[PDB]
Amino acid sequence: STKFSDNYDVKEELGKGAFSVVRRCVHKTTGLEFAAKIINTKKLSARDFQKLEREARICRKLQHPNIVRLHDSIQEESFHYLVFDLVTGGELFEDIVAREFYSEADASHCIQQILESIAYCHSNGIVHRNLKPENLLLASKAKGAAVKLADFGLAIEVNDSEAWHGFAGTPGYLSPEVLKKDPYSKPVDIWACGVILYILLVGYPPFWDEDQHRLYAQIKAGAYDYPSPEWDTVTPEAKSLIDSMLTVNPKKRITADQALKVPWICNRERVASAIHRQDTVDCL
Amino acid sequence: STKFSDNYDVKEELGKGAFSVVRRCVHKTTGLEFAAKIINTKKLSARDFQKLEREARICRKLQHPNIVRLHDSIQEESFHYLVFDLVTGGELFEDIVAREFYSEADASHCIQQILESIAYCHSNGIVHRNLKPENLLLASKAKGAAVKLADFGLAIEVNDSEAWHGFAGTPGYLSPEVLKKDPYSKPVDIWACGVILYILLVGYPPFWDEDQHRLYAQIKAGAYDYPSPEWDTVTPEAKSLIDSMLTVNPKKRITADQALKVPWICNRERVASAIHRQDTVDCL
Ligand SMILES: [Mg+2]
Ligand SMILES: [Mg+2]
Repeated sequence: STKFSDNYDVKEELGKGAFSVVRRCVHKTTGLEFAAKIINTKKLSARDFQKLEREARICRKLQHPNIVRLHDSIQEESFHYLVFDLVTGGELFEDIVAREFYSEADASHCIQQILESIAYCHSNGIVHRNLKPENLLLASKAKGAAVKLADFGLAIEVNDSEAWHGFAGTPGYLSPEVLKKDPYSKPVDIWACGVILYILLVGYPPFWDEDQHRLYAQIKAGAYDYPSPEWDTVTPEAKSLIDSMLTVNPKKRITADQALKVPWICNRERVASAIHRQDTVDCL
Repeated sequence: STKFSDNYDVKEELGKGAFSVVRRCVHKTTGLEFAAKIINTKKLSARDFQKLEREARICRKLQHPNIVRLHDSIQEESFHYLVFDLVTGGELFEDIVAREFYSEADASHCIQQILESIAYCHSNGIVHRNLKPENLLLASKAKGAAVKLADFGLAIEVNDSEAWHGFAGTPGYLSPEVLKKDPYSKPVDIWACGVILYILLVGYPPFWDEDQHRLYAQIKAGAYDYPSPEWDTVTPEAKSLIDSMLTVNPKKRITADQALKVPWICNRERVASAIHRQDTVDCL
């Protein structure tokens, strides 16, 4: 109602879009920090509003450390306030660009988190449909910070069967079944995970062509390779996992639950994560 | 029947030949654009008609982004209408002339597409027999536009063996086996690909003589070289690939499938094709 200005202190602007700005805020009585997406609702089109309602509704259900969580959704006179987790680490996209590419150890940890977020969504009947590095946010700048899934604006709710949910997504990450206009479901997100994993390891995507007819033909055929020298020193296990995700027939494609059990993901190299002294916590 | 004028709006003339004109057209109910080759069929000779039937039949089977595709073939009273992909980028011939020659990076991308079109034809039992820059069309003027194979007027359907299919093709691109009048097959097109690749890199052909007896002797012997200074700075990999294609014995000549796996073709220099932000598509 006026439940936002009464309850939160607004701080500095974090970002802006069409019809909205995101500002950091602090809840007054508890001191917890959040990011408030502040939307001018009198200037939203009927479709824009439909998309906001769907995204808030889907987002409110999803509570996992690797999802940017929605904590409150508040309608004031002319503005709507969506109070999300605060993330300060920037997009995974920007981090890949800055680092050029990830070691196998880092890529494995990164895609593990991405797959855990996707497994959690799928177990709750949500298919994201637009997974890409721009939609994955690092919780903070500290190494090991959670990678968190964002932007559920294209997400759909699914049951246990495939359906034609429409042509939507981002071209370099689109799955063959969406490009063929076949009914589809959860596996579309695993194909995008495969694209991301390939990008993590070498810093460029498996499917790239300035002619979109060629690009979509290549995706539909599952036509990609592992060029020298950059792939030369990458393990067969990493490539095999990518192949399992970039499997053209979605019925034969690995699921997120299955991928999380693959040795390359869960065979723990633990010299730098052996036992360590830990401080006591005492909140009594 | 009258299925063309009822279904398409004809626009401006794109080109003309003997017995035909090509005009851009727009399909009325979908709005898609095409190039219609409009042929006066009452003025075609029996052989001309045989060639039209063969070319339409072969062309209708071939669906690949790097082939100028035939979408419909419609007989009206006195005119036949072949509704093809619209290409606005002109012949590869004209683009080579305008640019003089291609960088190794550009030549590699260009011949990759040409080889992909040829590999697709060969896998479908079609040998083009007349591959040359005049028969390769750029889909549009934008850089990276698909290079598309055209003019299947001399194409043949082959099984897994060699046969004598006759003496036909274009002199500077003819293979040694056709000039020797040996049985031949798919490899003839790879020899022409080699001629084209040499032309792409330096802007002139490997075999040129105003005396045709000399020209054909030189081709049959595989007699060409890499003159200074223009070849001086071209990599050994580019030359080795050309040598593999310009291999006189067709049984030892590289195939299109094999050439597409050569590092010079698929070792991706990807600084300018690393990850990039991509827009969402939403057609819902
Ligand atoms: Mg985004
Ligand atoms: Mg021609």
